[PDB]
Amino acid sequence: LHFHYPIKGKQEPKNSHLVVLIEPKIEINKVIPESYQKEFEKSLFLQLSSFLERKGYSVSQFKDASEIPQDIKEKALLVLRMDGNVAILEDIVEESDALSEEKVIDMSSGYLNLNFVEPKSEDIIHSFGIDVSKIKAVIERVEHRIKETDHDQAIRKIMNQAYHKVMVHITKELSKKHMEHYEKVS
Amino acid sequence: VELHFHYPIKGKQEPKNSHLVVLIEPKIEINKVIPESYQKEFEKSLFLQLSSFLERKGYSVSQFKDASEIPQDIKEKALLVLRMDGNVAILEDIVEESDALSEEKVIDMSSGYLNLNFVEPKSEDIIHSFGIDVSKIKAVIERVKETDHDQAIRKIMNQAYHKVMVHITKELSKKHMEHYEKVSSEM
Repeated sequence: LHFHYPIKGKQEPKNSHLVVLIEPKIEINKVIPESYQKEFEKSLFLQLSSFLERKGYSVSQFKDASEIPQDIKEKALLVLRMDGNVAILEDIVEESDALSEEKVIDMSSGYLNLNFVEPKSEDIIHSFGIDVSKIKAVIERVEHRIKETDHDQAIRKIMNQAYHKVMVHITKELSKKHMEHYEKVS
Repeated sequence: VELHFHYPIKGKQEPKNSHLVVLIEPKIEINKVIPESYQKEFEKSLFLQLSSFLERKGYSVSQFKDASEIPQDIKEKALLVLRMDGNVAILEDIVEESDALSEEKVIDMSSGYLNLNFVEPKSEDIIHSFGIDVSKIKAVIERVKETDHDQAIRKIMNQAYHKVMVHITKELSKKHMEHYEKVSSEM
């Protein structure tokens, strides 16, 4: 399990804009172990915090849009809420052709949405989606049939790629150019 | 809008072609936003309709709820075991900013994916997998104020049910099954 994406920005200086970061709510389907869901949500929660601190923002963590005191509301630039799901489907066959061997795979479906919310009216001003589907892991190949991994290990291969891609897409959307534009439109 | 898990199987009944297919009850997971009864009724409709489609196409159809309930007598005689797994999830409260032509709108939107497995009955070997992507189905809930969530869920699910039945019915054509029959013959 590698729910870590390294952050390579420089330490930017305090820009005095404060962002509210809500714990992401990512549903999973039954074949994914519960501990992975919490690992995944806990990693995105802290890693986006670091990343936002690293870019000059200060961060109020909450775990629900309920908590949020009218205090923090009156001050914060925006709230960042992530919701969605990841599911894993098992035992899909891809048949052989001239170049490729026949394979049994696991494969994801699912989607993650990140809302940009104004703290007072609670209006969503913008939504950014990451598609996390069609990430594949090979469990058997036919060369003699050969087992490559067990199921749990496919689940893991797939969650890591998914985590990664999410963190890559999100960190890229939250650039300075985008954020400063956000501020002005508001 | 009311639930509508029914696709009209239009077509002449076909001379009984003598092949038997085993149909297993579809396993379709759902996310928290969708009532369990919708899942059940979505799984039940696909099951009966696929039996009706098959029969109307000349096959004998044997129904079971799990592959383990298939008796040897059946395994020995069946052409094919069809076996559907997947999920459908609905995401709520996605905004689509306005532009020159369209008002700003808030929507609900699906994700998920269905997989139909084609299985050789004796060995239990999967021979072929056919997928239907059911993601990116949208319902508008608010314009800058159309509906609420449960009504949008109903619409999205109907559109997903329609898409599954159309893709599978076209996948399980006479040309494809005869081809599949020939392919096992050699195998």
